[PDB]
Amino acid sequence: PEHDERKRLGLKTVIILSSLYLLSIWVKKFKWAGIKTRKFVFNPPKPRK
Amino acid sequence: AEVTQLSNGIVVATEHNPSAHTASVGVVFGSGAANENPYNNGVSNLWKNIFLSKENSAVAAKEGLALSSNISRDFQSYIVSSLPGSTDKSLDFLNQSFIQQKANLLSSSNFEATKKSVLKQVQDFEDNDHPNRVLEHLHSTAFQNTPLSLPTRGTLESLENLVVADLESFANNHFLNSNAVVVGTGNIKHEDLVNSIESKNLSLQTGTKPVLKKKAAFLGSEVRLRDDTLPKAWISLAVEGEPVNSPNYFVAKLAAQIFGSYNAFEPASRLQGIKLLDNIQEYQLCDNFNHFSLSYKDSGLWGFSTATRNVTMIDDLIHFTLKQWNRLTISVTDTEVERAKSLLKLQLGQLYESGNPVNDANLLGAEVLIKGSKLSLGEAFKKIDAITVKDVKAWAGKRLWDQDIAIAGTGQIEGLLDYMRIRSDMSMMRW
Repeated sequence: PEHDERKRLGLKTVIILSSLYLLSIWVKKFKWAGIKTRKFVFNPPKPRK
Repeated sequence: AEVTQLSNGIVVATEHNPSAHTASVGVVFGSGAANENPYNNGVSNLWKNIFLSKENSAVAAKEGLALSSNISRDFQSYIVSSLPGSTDKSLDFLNQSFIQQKANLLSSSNFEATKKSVLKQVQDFEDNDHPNRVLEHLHSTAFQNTPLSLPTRGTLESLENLVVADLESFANNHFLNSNAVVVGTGNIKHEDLVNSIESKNLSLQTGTKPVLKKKAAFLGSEVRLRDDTLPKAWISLAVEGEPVNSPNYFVAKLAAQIFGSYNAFEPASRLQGIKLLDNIQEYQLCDNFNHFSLSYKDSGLWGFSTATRNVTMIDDLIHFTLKQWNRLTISVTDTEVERAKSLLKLQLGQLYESGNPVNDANLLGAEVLIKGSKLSLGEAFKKIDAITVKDVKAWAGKRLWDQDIAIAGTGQIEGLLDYMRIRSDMSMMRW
């Protein structure tokens, strides 16, 4: 019996949830942006310790 | 009585002191270690160190002269100090060194004994002077790929790649008259120097301007020199500050003044009326800190600098501090501001009113270059005091709150956290 509502609500659930997914992704690369583009360099050091 | 300023081609500036036992003369070139380039770095500190090589400094040692030199970022100075009466003994020895002589100091036995000592010089600094080392790299990353970045004393790299043909390449471009100012400090008159200056003829490369580069800029960034073999941890942090001759030049120096400067050892320091201090002291989060608002012609650096033997708890150290900085925008006590205005003045004094002529030179030379004249203490104070709280709450509101920072450091900084933490503490959660 629930049928027509069930897809109705289903509609809403997905549209919102999809958007969150894509929105969440974006956000993630932002907060990671410093670590992703983070870049090291090596310079061996004079032997005395 | 109000500092003298007159130009006959050579802009001649002086500042009299009737209670000075000595005086000093010299030049200030309005182009410093930030008018250099990536691979000629340290050329300006190389020039300083031939100028004090035993050769030229033994000359002026029979004469009774002492020479002073320093390089900054926007500027560059060459000062000589002696008794006030031997005031021609200064001007002549200056004249010899900068228009007469050229290759007498530029020997292949001189220059390969100076460069083989400005190399040991910049190899004790980056080796054992971490607080400035950290402080220097802070510029390198905040002002990356831009004028201010180049360390004043120059990279050991671009400092073994430089011959005399390079000392000159910078000299003949940026050692001009239209980029210099002659200074008279201590115990001499304006009519003693500008007389003894128009006494001498000649003109070096007249009409010539020194050249320009892409104006400096700022970008939120880090650079970390971890070294777990060094007993402490040194960190310096900041935002895009305020330039010399910026509307908030003083507003910003007042802010620095509030949180100020700590030394966990001097019991005097432990009692300062600084709010932040309430936190830091509980567990002894650090050994010392200090703030600043470094101002340069094109851009500035408001932040602070700390050393600490406390490695597990650095993460709070940076936290308590950057949170305090938030108050400056949202909740600074007026009665804090007064203690600032008050203390700024005392500091700004011992800066400007020290009984040492050499300082009053660079101060004068740099300022009378950038804005033309100097600004009097009464002028400064008249500004400092005008400053309301709203002064400080709108300056932090643009400059401090939620803006990119610029961290750098070395020693045991594994505990020093990451960039999305630190940077995030620039704000506080609101409804």
